[PDB]
Amino acid sequence: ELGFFLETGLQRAHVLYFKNGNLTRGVGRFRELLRAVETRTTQNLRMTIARQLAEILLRGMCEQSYWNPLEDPARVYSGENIFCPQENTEEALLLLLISESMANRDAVLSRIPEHKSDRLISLQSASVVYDLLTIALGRRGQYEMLSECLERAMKFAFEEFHLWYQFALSLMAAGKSARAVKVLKE
Amino acid sequence: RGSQLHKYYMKRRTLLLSLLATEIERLITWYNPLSAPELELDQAGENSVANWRSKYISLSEKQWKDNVNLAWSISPYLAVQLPARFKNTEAIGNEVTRLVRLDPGAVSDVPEAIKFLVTWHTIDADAPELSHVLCWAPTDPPTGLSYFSSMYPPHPLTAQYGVKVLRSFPPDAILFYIPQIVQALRYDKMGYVREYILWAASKSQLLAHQFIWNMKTNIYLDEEGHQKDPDIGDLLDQLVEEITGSLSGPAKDFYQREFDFFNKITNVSAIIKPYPKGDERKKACLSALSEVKVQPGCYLPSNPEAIVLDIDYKSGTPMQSKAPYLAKFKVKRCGVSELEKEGLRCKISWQAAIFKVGDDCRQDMLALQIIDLFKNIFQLVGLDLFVFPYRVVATAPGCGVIECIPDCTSRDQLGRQTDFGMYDYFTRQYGDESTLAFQQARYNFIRSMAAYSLLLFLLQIKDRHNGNIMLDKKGHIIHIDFGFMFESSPGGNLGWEPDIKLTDEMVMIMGGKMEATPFKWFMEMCVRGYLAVRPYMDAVVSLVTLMLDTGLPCFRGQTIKLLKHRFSPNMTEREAANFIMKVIQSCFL
Repeated sequence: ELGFFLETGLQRAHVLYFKNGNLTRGVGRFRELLRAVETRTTQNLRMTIARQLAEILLRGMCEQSYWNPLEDPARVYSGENIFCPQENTEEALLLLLISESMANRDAVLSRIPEHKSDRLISLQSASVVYDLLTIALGRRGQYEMLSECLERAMKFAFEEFHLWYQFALSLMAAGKSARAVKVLKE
Repeated sequence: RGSQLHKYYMKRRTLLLSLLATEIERLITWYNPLSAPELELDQAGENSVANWRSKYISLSEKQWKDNVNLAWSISPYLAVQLPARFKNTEAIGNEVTRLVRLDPGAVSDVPEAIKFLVTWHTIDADAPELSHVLCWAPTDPPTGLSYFSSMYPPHPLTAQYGVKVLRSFPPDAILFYIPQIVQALRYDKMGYVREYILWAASKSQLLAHQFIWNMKTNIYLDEEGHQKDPDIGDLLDQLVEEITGSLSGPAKDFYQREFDFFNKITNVSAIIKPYPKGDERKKACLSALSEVKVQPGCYLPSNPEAIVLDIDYKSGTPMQSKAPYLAKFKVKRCGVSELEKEGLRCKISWQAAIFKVGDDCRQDMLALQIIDLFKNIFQLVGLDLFVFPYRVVATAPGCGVIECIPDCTSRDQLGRQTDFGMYDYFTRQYGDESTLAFQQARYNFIRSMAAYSLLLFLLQIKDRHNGNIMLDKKGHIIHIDFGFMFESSPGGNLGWEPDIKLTDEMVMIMGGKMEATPFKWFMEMCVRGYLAVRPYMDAVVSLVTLMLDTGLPCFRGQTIKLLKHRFSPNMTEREAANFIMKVIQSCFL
């Protein structure tokens, strides 16, 4: 139940690859990592790599610098009904959506009986993932689903200025007025 | 297209006619409680109204939801207020709930509209979406506290709203509802209530003293105390050890002085027990009282709005019984905020206090809270009902302090002295029935008796003998010793005792004949009071529900159903008047 040697010996490999600059090898390794069958015990690490991909796939290439994984620039999931990625925004939104959906169920519900560290870590992770989602989605001029996502995330915020302010700004930009005024007053 | 406008007017005409008929019926019912054949109005209008009511009361489930849709199309406020005008059909509530769920942003009036959205499901606990209650205006404290009981499953949004509504009131209001807050910790799977308690204790001062005094007693279960409850005993110990020590400076000195003075004045009862009955006990009690000195800044726990001035060193008088006694103090009344500010720097009457050791003092708190709520309702309505809510505070397991009403005069002592009816006593005291003083005394007696009888019927209080009723100098009658209520009944639930105690002497006080005018005044007063107190069922239900797990002997499981049934929530005003008149008349002879 203690993964101590595999994690370092596998992660520092692509860390050094990024340090040297072998971007193609690293992104191909990530692509073949994501193709593995999901494991319930590894979900947490999945989060990491997924978010890491969302960090690199938006700031390291352009449209003409994209290539299909079947060519150079046991059981594997396949089929024809699968959603083949087309553009960077498509797969980025898909990864962010699945990450948010899987992270909502893992929330600590702000237990706060006597300890605070776990809730702080959960809040930081939620904040960073929602910030990534809103920066990814706001560029296209699509606001209402952003308002919906902030409404979904509203569960965590109790005395946080950042989340309330973001939700109010998104609601006011969407078009609604009364709710925007009420959240502005709050 | 004339047909469109024609039907557009016809529907509104029909709805307006129905509403006017209902309002006129309610007003004429309120006019005279009894039938009163002498009083009469236009016959044709009454007949037409009755015919229209009969015509409209036969509507099926259909052609009535469309009425709700039309009312919503007119104005959402009218649709929300529609179920208040009672219609004996459950489709109205379902349609209103569906409409308000479809668009919750159209309404922001909290006292009625919140309950149509808060309970998406009563106990099912599903579908966590579209619930945004972080914008509704604050409501009454009982409504917020209802979310922490067993009525609703826990949910973060409801708890957050409850904390928010609880954190928008002056300290005295929170001081009124202290026991419910501490009892809410049992179902508090979360820690929001604990954080609110810590914040409130840090903010004010007297709230902390009330909190510690209440929580000291509740840790144990028995009267003497040898078995801590396995549920929240450890949590109570942790909270009490956490709250103390945090305070420092003048507040710490004030707390230490107050607690030391209370311990010094309390230990006398324990000290006096070994000495047997006799003058030796009385003189020892006097010496012990003389030993204690007066410390400036102290205040009586039962009366947190006064500052004690001095103690009388000759008023000690233990009573029969367990070693209780009676004490007399000279006190000054200042207030609450001024007292709070003056306690950190250093209209005068006398008060009497009774200290009881070894008996529970928790049911009386519920009884007096309900009495105070009824008094507030009656005062707001504008009627004339007299009730005296004497105060009492329990401080230690089995230990409590009870206020004494000024000029105490027990009925049992007067009966022993006279061995005759109270009518002769009143005639001797005031004179013949033709004088004005007798009339005023009779009016006050009727005022007190009507309210007390209504309360006694409503709360189902048993064991009311001649030794419990208290008579004042003016003529009002006051009840005491509310130990038995709801289900508890001395003698083995024989049940031959009537709901309302009416002897022959009290009847002949009112003239002795059912056709006498004072009896009619009493009847109409009771009917009006019962009709006025009805629309506040939910608050009392929540208050009595929140404390079901204290394990008091009175509770037996079926109290809630009977209490809700006794209010008759599916009844019209005239039927309610008929019911109350019938139940009152059935208890006579």
